[PDB]
Amino acid sequence: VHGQVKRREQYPIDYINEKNKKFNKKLDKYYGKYTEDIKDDLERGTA
Amino acid sequence: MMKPKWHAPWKLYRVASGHTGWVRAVDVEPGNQWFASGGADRIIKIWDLASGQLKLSLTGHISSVRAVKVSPRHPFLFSGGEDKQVKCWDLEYNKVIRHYHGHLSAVQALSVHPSLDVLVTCARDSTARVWDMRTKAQVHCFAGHTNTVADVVCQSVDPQVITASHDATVRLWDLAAGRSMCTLTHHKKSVRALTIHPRLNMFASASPDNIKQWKLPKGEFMQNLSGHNAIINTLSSNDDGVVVSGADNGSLCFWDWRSGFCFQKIQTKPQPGSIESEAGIYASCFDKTGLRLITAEADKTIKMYKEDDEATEESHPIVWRP
Amino acid sequence: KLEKIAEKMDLTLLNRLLRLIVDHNIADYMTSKNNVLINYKDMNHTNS
Amino acid sequence: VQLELENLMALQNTESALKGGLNTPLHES
Amino acid sequence: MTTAHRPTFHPARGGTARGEGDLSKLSNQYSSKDMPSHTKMKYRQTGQETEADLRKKD
Amino acid sequence: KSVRIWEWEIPVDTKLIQNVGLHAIPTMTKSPNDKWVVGQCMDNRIVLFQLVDDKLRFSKKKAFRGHNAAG
Amino acid sequence: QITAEQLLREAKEREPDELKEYQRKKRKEFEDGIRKNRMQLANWIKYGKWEESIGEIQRARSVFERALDVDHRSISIWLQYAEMEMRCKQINHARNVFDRAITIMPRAMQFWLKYSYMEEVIENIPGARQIFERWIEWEPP
Amino acid sequence: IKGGVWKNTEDEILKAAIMKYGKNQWSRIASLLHRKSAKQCKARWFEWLDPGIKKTEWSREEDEKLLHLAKLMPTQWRTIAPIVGRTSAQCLERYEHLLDEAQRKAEGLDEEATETRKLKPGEIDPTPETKPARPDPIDMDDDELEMLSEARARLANTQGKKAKRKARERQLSDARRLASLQKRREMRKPKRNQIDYSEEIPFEKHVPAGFHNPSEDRYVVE
Amino acid sequence: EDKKYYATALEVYGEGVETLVQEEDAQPLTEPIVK
Amino acid sequence: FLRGITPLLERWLGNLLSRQFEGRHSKGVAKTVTKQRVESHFDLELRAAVMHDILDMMPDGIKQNKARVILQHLSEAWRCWKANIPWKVPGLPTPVENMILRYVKAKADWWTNSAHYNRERVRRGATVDKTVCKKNLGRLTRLYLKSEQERQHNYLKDGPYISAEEAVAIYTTTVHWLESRRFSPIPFPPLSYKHDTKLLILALERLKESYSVKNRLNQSQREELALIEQAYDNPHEALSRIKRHMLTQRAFKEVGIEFMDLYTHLIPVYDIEPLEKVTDAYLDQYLWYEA
Amino acid sequence: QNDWKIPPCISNWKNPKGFTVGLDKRLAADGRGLQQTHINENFAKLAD
RNA sequence: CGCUUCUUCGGCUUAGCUAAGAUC
Ligand SMILES: [Mg+2]
Repeated sequence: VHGQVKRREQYPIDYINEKNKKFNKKLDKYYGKYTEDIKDDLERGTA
Repeated sequence: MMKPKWHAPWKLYRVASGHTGWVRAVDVEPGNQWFASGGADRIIKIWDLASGQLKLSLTGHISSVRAVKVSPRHPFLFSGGEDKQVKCWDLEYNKVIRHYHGHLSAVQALSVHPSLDVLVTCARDSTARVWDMRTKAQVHCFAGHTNTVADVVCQSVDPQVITASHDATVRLWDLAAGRSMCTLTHHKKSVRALTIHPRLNMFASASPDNIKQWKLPKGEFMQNLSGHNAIINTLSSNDDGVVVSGADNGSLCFWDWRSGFCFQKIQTKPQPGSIESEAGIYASCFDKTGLRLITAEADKTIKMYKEDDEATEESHPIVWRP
Repeated sequence: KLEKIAEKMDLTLLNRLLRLIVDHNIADYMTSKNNVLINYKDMNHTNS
Repeated sequence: VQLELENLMALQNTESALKGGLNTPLHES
Repeated sequence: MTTAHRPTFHPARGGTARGEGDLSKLSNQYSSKDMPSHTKMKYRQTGQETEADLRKKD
Repeated sequence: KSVRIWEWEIPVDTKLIQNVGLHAIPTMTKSPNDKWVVGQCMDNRIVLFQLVDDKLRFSKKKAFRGHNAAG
Repeated sequence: QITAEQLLREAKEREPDELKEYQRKKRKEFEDGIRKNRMQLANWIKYGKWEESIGEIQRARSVFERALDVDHRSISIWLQYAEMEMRCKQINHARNVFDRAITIMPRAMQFWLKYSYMEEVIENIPGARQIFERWIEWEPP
Repeated sequence: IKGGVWKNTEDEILKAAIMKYGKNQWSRIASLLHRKSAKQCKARWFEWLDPGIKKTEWSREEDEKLLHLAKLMPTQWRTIAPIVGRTSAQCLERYEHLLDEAQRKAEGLDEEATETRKLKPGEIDPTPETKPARPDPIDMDDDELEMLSEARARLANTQGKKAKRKARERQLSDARRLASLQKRREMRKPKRNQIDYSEEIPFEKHVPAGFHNPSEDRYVVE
Repeated sequence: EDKKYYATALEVYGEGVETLVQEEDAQPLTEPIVK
Repeated sequence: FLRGITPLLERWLGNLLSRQFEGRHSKGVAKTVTKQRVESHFDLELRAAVMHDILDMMPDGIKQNKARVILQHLSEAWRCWKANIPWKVPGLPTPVENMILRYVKAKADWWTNSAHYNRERVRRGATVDKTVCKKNLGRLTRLYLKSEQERQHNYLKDGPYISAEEAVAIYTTTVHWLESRRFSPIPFPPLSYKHDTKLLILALERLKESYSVKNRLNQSQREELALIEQAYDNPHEALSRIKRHMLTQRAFKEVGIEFMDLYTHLIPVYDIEPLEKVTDAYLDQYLWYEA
Repeated sequence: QNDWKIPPCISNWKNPKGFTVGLDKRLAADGRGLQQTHINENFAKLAD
């Protein structure tokens, strides 16, 4: 039973904290494809 | 399965419009002359059954009317709403003679007991409450369920009160003792609707997984009426054995009670200027003959359905196919 | 009442009429100044 | 585009019709 | 973080207020509308198209 | 959490030793030769000042934690 | 760039009886967290686990029993309630917990697996057979 | 006095403020800056600073639409602007620049490019939001270091008044608490509104009867 | 200019069914469901 | 009097005594919903119904925490309706979106229908609460703009509502008029026009007078007063700017809009940028003098 | 499981967590609606 | 045939409403 538990437990700057850091990674995961057409206009220096 | 009894198709024949919010409740007067209808415009409208003409609009709820029952034995209409009010409307004066206060959140449904002067009401507070119709006293609080109680229905014999809930249970209640003497756990999701068969000792209940039939008084499971995979929030049972189950997506399946065969699948159309998201059915009732089905809609209309007079078995055949 | 006069006057027609009575630089200033972003609270649109 | 630039400068920056004077000529675009 | 200004994500429940579960738990202070009223019950007249007679009335 | 140096018969703070690092010091002991004064910090830490240095900017010239204390 | 992230964001990247009294403070924390917010089932697991960690097995049991009154359909609570008993070698308690779990939620495979596995690891293999037999009586997946 | 010419420090403070407070609470943004109003910060964003405002070179289909629309929609530069997909200031100064090319081409187009229209006369711009900012100077001064320090501060000062004030009671007491506990450690209040949960098991739900005798389990306390 | 934005095909089913718009009451509030 | 007050005080003193001896049981009595509490109660029961639809709609086997995110999408979908922003979430499941859209339209319908009802109260005089009037003006301001944005978009989509026939008819009609009137068209203000400083001073006093009638001033009003004072101190600089604007700009800062609440009917009010008002006000003065 | 992924609601107006920005992406709440509206051809007939 | 270090893959959890609540 200690084995089951123990294996269960082994799991730019744009955040104020680690909670916003995990939130930002969800923004990346869930808007990744949906913003590629925008990101190019973000990367090109606003040209 | 076993042999369906044949039932005629139903066709749309009237669309009454005039509510400005979702029509949440419908009930038919015992003499079949008229039906009431509450809606999210906080107004109860009384309509003539044969001609559809709006007799009267009764205003007095603070917010959405979403239960409405006409008493079988009294000149009273009972209604409850999201404002926690339950109101007795004296139809001999068109005025609110009594209030029943104790609900802590929105009244979801109410049912008026067929032979006692007793009213039962559901709310989001996870209770059904039983009211003395006369003195407004709360004779029982049925604190069994663990999530909002979506439907209630009353009958003269035990269980005098049956209740459905968002905890996915149906409960049968001893109205004398005020304790649930059975719990029917078979639904996977919220049980939003109930109906008792008007001439069989049997009742049905709907949830998005399945409609289930149940032999009373023990409530033992008979059969699923499977395949209507939508948030079913009304059930109406005809005197001859049709049952119908309108759903939140606006589809409207009709079933033979005896076999469970789904003989028709209407899809309702939103009336002009409403979005396709507003197709939903929020309530339905049969008229007392059992030949006009009245449905109350998320598009703010009241639609009425009628058996197709010219259909016959050889025009719309049923085989056997077990 | 000549209802909705100011709501309905077309700025291109107005400009051509203003071109008659006054110097075109003024008439172009006047009609361009009618053609500007309206704002209330969080709501924005161009007056066209 | 210079053809239509020259064309519309004859349409825009003219003095008013109520003054008379000869029309500026335009070009076929 | 702000959290006191939260909605009802949690379910509402009840059935344990004054006079619920035991009739002696009503306090002797009672509300103004709890007075006796409309105590003669009305009933629908005889021959109101009652269900069985209505059924006969095809 | 400031150290104020005061003169006899004088109510005002002639020299103030103040830095963000100051804390409550429950015990202070001075050497009999006046060469050193010792101060104890509640998290089991010691910070030293020299009686002739007057290092009013605050300092940790010599510090020790070899004692097994915990308060 | 000048400032827009590598400074303006980066510059905010950073900026004895005393044990007995600690127990009393923790129960004050847990029990009022419960009073404030039942259905936060993780608080009930943490509270029940914590009483086990302090050796208060009888307290820990009652806490899980009170958790099950709030949500008896939570597979996590039944498993964490079961696992803490078999961590503590309370095999007859653990057996009773599993018999209740499989009685109340017969369709949850996790109880049947964990129960029959426990009864196998503990070398009561005719006990394990009867658990599998009782499972097959539900005509499972 | 308000506005003035824009400085590159201000644009990046604005970018940081916009990418925190959100694209439509400009007053909360403008209180981070000096000199600018909310209306000027808002204007600065949409009129020039916003990404996607198409500051690439113009091209002959843009010029065709610009000259086409300038005939259909004379002076309507806010309605022309969506249709060419460019800011109204870009549309207008392009149109004026294209007329400047077309007008110098009347005759002496080489010197007529140069002897007047080569630059504006140095008058104050009626809306320098439409223009690129002044680059920041070779070293900072009080007018910029102050707002930069205040900007850096506010950008993560997310604690409210209540949290900022009363959480200090931890640090101001806990040292003294351990010191007052140090009296307990070295010299050696009633509560009754509630059950003491450590006295007896609170609201004890007893484990139901089951088929296995629980008393066969012997546990040793930790 | 005011006129309409919305479909007729639903009104084509309105050839087969009694479509009603009913913003007024056929009896006054004092007409009391004849006692 | 005592005949009827006797049972009233018998009840009241009973209630007084009973809570004085029994204590006040009234925890968990049902609070009823009243004037101010309606609008928060609508949001309770909306979000509860939405949440119930979410949990029933999602299939068995989904992490329920997604539901609290859906309630955020609802709140954004409402604000976008309120602010007439088009709302579209690209990855949102279509049953979830279609569910949200229905509730936004129910909130919408209730929100506008209560604006209409409250305004009939304000017209009839059945309400004397300044907060209700100030609330309702906000709603009606949005409902106006929500339809005005439609009207401005429809114009570009539907094209000129006036035919080219009608437009040349009215154009030629004014030419034939103004020709027969011998109307000499108004020139651009000459560089050394004799009357300019008088027309300017007339323009400035029309602007300055709007601040004598007010006890308080704010940053936009202050900047206007600075411009008026600057124009008084150096009018040849002010006139130089004013004339340069009419020659050399055609893109103007955004115009704020507001409504003025005469209880029978709202009047639209606009605030032009102060640097531009001084130019329009001179031009207004110039046009009317010349005409 | 993929059919019932709900994107996080990145908002314009408000966010209590107080930052809600990725430097890689944030501009998204306004969508990608159809630019450069089809101006009706009747404007050409009227103007000319 | 077994143990350990390390990276690496799926998972990795914004506390309502009101006239943006109001104002600069
Ligand atoms: Mg504050």
